Amino acid sequence: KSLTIYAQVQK
Amino acid sequence: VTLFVALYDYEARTEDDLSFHKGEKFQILNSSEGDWWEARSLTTGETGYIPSNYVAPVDSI
Amino acid sequence: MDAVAVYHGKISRETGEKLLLATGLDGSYLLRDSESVPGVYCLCVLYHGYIYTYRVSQTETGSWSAETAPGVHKRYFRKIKNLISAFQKPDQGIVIPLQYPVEK
Repeated sequence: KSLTIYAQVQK
Repeated sequence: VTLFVALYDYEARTEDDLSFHKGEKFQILNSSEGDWWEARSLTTGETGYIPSNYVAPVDSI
Repeated sequence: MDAVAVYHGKISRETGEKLLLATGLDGSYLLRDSESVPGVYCLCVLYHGYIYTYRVSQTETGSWSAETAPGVHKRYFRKIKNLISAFQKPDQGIVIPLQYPVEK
């Protein structure tokens, strides 16, 4: 239903 | 006005800030912003933002 | 501060997904407002069919920063335009480098 994924910076 | 000199030392707070020591001379690249100017160090050649009030025209009393 | 070309303002989450999916290119990106938190922004990047959203916000001193994973050192930027440049480079911690700016 939603293509949005909440991400965070890894480096 | 062309050249400015740093009055006090300064540690960069952000990644796009410059770190300079007292006496270091600069060339202002962007004096448009309010308290933060883009500039190039004439000691390192590096470019970055600096505190407006930490510098004064080289021809300063 | 926030007068960049990829800033779309108050557009919906679904509208942002559409604009990015249209390019059909991984690495296409845009910046919009959070749909419910004032002063918080969303950097959106398309990667393999999904829109990766990173939350961006200011501190008291007016420095910008992207949400970082626990244990990782945060990085600050005076101008949001320098935060974007920093992420156009490879291996900077995001799914794929910002490559195709979807301007407003």
